[PDB]
Amino acid sequence: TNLCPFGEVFNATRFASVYAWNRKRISNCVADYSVLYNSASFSTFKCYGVSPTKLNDLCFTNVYADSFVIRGDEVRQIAPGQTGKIADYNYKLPDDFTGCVIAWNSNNLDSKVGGNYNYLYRLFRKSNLKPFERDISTEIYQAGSTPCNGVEGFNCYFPLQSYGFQPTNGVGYQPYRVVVLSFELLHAPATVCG
Amino acid sequence: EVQLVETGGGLIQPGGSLRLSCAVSGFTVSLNYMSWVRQAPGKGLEWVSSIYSGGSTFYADSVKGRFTISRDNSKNTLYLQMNSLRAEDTAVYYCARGLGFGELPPFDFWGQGTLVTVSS
Repeated sequence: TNLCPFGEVFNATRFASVYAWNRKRISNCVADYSVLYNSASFSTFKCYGVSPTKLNDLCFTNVYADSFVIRGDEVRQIAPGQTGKIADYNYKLPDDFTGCVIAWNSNNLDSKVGGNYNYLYRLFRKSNLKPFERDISTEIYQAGSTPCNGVEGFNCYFPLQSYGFQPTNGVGYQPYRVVVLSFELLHAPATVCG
Repeated sequence: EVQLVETGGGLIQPGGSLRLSCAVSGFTVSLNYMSWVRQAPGKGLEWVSSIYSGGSTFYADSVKGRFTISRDNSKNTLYLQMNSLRAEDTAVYYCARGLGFGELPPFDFWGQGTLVTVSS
């Protein structure tokens, strides 16, 4: 009884870029995790911390929904203690990650003809991002000694680049809409289970 | 201008070790995208390893673990401490800077080349 709908995230119309990922704070409602487990419409389903089947008997305080789309070959880079391009420059996971990440192929609704320019991913940064960090920045990157702000050329690099997603792409170069659920535990009581 | 220094060729044996160096001008080794590539007779422009600007490193299949990547921030130069090699490492290794990505990252620069002589 008294369900709250979660279809505005998994069945959402449109996502955002990886460096502009959204967060959806969820509390004081009812989860239906067995349905999304038995959906069997996702190519990747790794649920860290707990067993994916018998997790339904335990519920936590808060769940934050994070949504982004990546290429089909960096799907292994979303993991605790894992390096890579987007792992170290777009989305960093904590080492003691107990969350739950879901990924599936999404070329047939987002990869139109000629590629889509609506998604941007960060290339250059001084160091690796901290775990659970967002960078909402359009700053041109400085890759040398001369200042790089309002100027282009050598070492004045734009850190954000688009994605080329043609319908004739191979299995390793397809847009995968990736959603991850972060589980929170604190002195506040658990709220979301049923 | 960007200059490149490839030195470290010499009489080497498999299982042993030596040291390799790459020197650059303009940008800095600890902040740009560098990638190691090699050329051998009977072999193409074979990618070796790469270092990321955030501190992470990545190698190929046959060179991971044995080799290590090294760099000095203030010296603006890069190092390859070749350790515990094999006989099949006879090649010419080139230092380069990867711009983007692909099968190999696009290198706007090529090293001057040093030929590894694994011979006893």
